[PDB]
Amino acid sequence: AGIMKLAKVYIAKKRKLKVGDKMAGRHGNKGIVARIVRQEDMPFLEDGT
Amino acid sequence: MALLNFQKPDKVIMIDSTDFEGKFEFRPLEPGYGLTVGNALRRVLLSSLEGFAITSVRIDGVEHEFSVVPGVVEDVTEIILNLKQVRFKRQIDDVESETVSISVSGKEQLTAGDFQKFISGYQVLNPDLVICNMGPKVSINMEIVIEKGRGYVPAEENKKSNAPLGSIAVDSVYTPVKNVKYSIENYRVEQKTDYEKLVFEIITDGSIHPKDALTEAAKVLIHHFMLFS
Repeated sequence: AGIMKLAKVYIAKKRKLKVGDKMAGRHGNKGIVARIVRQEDMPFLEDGT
Repeated sequence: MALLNFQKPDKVIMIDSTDFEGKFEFRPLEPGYGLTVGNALRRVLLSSLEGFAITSVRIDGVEHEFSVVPGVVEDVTEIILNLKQVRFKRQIDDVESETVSISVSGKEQLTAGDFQKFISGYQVLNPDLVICNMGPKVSINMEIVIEKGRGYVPAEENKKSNAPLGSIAVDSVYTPVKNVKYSIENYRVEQKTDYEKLVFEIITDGSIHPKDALTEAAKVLIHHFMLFS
């Protein structure tokens, strides 16, 4: 009552993972992404992966 | 002039190499130099090599990436994520950017090879990659833009202010190297068994040959180390 028109606008936000986002496992290991490290600097196995 | 007794290699030897995998050797090396050369080359290979990927996509009748094309099982988001996976190898020299208009109809599956009949300057290296499943009566008219870049450029940076309406920018993973693995084995030269032998295993996407990738990484390393003259 008292409203002649109802206007709605939906906005979709695609949010990538970034520093400060909260990640957690299924065992209570919550945490905050501190650094997005280049794949060249990240530890690699004997197979180069 | 004191560099007399440092045993330096003569060449780099290619054991086995395809357009996608290559195995290389580097010997003889002074102790500790194998790790230096291998790690520098691995970092430059996984970091700075150029490549080709898609920057913009426009599907007819689709205004935003959160919509659906009639008759297509996959939404526009999944189509975009699949389009991100297409790999290109340059066929015509000096071609840095190309606009491809794609019109596919009468098929039950849109594969990356269907883009090849419309692409002139680039070659699709994985034509078996499925973009989307459609009905036999679905006509798909899409426009993709292929550009040259390095590393990773997010879709936010790829957004052009003069792009036509309905153009959807996409994330671009330009890197051509999938994996670099190196090993260091001892090598015996005459009486000394302490010399080192370097083994290189490079997996590429096919856009750049492993030997060419090694050469370009070495070129970057030389360009960086000349500045200390």
